[PDB]
Amino acid sequence: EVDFQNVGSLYKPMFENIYQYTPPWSYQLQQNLNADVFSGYMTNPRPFVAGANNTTYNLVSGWNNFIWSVPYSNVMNNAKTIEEETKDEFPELFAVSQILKVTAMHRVADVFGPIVYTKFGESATTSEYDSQEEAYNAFFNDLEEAIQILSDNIDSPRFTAFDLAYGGNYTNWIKYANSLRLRLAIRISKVSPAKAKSEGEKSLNHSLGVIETNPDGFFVNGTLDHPVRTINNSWGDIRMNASMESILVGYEDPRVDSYFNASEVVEGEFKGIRNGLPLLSEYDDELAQKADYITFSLLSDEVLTPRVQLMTAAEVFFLKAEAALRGWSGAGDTRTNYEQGITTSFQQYGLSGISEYIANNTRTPIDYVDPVTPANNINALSTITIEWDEAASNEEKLERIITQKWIALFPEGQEAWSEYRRTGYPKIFPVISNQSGGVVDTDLQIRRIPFVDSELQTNPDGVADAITKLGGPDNAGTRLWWDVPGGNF
Ligand SMILES: CC(=O)N[C@@H]1[C@@H](O)[C@H](O[C@@H]2O[C@H](CO)[C@@H](O[C@@H]3O[C@H](CO)[C@@H](O)[C@H](O)[C@H]3NC(C)=O)[C@H](O)[C@H]2NC(C)=O)[C@@H](CO)O[C@H]1O
Repeated sequence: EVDFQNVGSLYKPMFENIYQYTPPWSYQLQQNLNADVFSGYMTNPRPFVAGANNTTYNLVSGWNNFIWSVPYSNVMNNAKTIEEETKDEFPELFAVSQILKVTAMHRVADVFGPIVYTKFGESATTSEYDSQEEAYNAFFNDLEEAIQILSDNIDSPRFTAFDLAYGGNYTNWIKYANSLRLRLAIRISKVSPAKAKSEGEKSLNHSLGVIETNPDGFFVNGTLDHPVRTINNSWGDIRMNASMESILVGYEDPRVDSYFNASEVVEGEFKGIRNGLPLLSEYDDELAQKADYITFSLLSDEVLTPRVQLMTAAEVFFLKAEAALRGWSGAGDTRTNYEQGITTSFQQYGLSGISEYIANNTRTPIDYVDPVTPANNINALSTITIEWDEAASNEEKLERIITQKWIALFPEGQEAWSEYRRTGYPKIFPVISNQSGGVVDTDLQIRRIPFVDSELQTNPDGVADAITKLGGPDNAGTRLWWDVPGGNF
């Protein structure tokens, strides 16, 4: 009984460092200045390093080390310890640890490709990477295994005292492991369609199925302040993105006021910034530029509570929409899931007007205008309408699905950044300034992050081998294994 309580104490570091709560300067580097901006969700008002940074594709490797260091320092060590102490003795403990582990580590595989996963811990001299496919094969094995163990112990209440997501209810942990597996299956759907359909159907036809109610969403019901509260409100260092303004305002989406605040730069209107701005000529340094852009829309308080969002029920309905579009057994009806996806997102924020919104076929994303620097203006790239069109092509149908999922995933930039790179949707604005020297394409946009400095330093051979598992050079232009060019079908 004492062994249990000792192990149970290792879960909170895992909960708090998937999407890192503290210190917010470390969250800023883990995610905010890569995925949160690359997704088209947010934009830093300040052109850090005189405008030569991640957002203009001149990558700051000291920042990007933290995408790797946070999960490997705080999550993978705890998971390995839990596995070693409980896999035989307390399988339910191992099971929930594996689920949290795949949660943290598929993000990493979705940034770097090859990651250290099945071989983590094996030596202090070297560390051997899995290829991304192998990492994904391990993800599916791990969820199925942990889904089986929890089903065998579904009524045990012994996790209650350590559960920041579900208060010890293994029913929810199974429905979330199913939903997570469905997400990864959707991700490998273009590159490995038989495996994707197989894995997708395993979760769609499980007796307990996937998340479908808002309380069953996966959240960390934390105590610490939301990391983005410091960045948004204390630092003024992140604001609404122009792509969010194009799509949310054009649709007259009521979530815009759940997600953002009316701006100061244009009173009573929501205003985003183009990501990828250089240090412009009108400004003598980055602080004078930030001064004119800090006045755009803040993120709103409702999305920056201590409760951190990892998987909405809305998302799962859109994963079901694409599953059905692709013909996976047990996915249900494509239109019905799409409409319910939007419904579940409104309900999440207690918003009315759903019937009018899902029937609207005249509203489109608006052109983006920058009142400070009108050279930044750009016609809306996304032209899709809301109401389901059963006669649209498979690309347009997928676009409608992925575009509403993107609204619904906010503010979790990482999942939306992966989905954008996988599908090309929604059509977020490209960068204004591409300082990659051609290593990254402006219209295709950034594809990945190169293996991190700490690994180059202390794991050189492991990195050299990991590069042979990439489908291109070790830089930000190389498509990840699930990122396949051409159609989505
Ligand atoms: C992109 C950018 O410039 N962001 C600004 C932040 O950098 C800044 O927060 C400060 O960040 C530095 C790191 O960048 C923090 O220093 C770190 O302190 C830790 C704690 O011991 C230490 O291990 C590190 O050596 C040291 N540097 C690094 C790279 O790890 C510093 O404590 C942060 N200060 C605060 C209040 O969080 C914020 C705040 O002004 O502004 C951002 O815009």
